[PDB]
Amino acid sequence: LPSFVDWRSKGAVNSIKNQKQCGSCWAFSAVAAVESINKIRTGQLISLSEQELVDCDTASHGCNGGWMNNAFQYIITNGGIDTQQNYPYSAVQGSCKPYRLRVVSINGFQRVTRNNESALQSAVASQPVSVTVEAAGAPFQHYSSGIFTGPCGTAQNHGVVIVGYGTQSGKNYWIVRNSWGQNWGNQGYIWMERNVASSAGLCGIAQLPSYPTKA
Repeated sequence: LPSFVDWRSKGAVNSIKNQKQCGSCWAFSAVAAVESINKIRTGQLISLSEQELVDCDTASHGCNGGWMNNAFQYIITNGGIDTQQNYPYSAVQGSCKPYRLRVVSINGFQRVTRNNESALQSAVASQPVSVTVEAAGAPFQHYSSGIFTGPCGTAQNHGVVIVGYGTQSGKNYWIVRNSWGQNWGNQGYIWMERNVASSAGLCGIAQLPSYPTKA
């Protein structure tokens, strides 16, 4: 099991995006994970449409929230998802485009053992993983750089993606991709302490991990 993993260095992670004024974190987290597994399996990194999920996943709640697993289920049932180029992000729920295309598809999704950072590390070593984090706190929102150590709660009020992990001067960390643009955190990313005392993980990051599968 690698001691260091960073999917960004393997060309499997897209440029940072911005969800803006829409409660679509669930869609951004799910899409990022899908974009990555597609690259890992097919060799091509394609930017996919978060907007399609906001408009077409009727099991989710548009800009009022949703869940990454709902998103994976939609992509599977729909037979795929369109590109960002053909179905651009508008940050508001609109009509689900009737003639959208199914460019990238997935075969299913796996739910990682809950509240177990070791199990989560194993999953991240294979591909980026979608997770929830408590991100309403001042410490988290004003994060600029370095390894974030809290404080924060465990509410599942935000969805992000873990794109790597490692250790720096004795401190274990997770590399987390946020969807608040490049002007937030460290060029859009946040390094969060890993292997903390609480089984739920820092800010509850280990509570509900899942990732898409593609044979």
